[PDB]
Amino acid sequence: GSTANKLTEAQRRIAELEKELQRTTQRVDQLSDVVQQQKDELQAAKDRHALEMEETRHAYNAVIHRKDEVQEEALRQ
Amino acid sequence: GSTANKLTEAQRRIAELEKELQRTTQRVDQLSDVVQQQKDELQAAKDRHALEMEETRHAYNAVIHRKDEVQEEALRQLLKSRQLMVSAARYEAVVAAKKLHAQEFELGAP
Repeated sequence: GSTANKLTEAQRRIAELEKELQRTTQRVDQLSDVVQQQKDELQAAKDRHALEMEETRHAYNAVIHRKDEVQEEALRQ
Repeated sequence: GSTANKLTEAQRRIAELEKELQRTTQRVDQLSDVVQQQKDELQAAKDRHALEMEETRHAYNAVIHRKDEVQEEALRQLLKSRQLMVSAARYEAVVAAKKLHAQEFELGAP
């Protein structure tokens, strides 16, 4: 085949490869976005659990303190 | 000439693109693997958090309940002890007031 014909075919293949590289690169960035969203969600869940655990511990400690005080006042009286 | 040179240039550009596509398609796969692992991780974490929260609440609650039980029984025993001291003092006061009044009355007999 002629050199010119080969060039036309090479130019077609370039255009085809560019399209496919664009498509695949677009998917990389979409997946990178999912990865970060998942990381944010995992931290958010950990933060929510820690907050619930801490609210519950403060409540327990307050109740123990309160019941000690009441008992103390009962025994002083 | 020019035609041949442009073909050589195009062949190089094809080789560059093919290698970039290979790398990009590998990155997609690496990211796809991360996405699935993070899904599994998220669920595992939610399950651990829920179990930990439930066990923690039950432990606090069992300790609070035992504290109420032990404290209330401490008062109940103290209050029973007081009721006994008082029922005995009250009986000892009738007994002594009766004895005193009988002695005073009797001393006055002929």
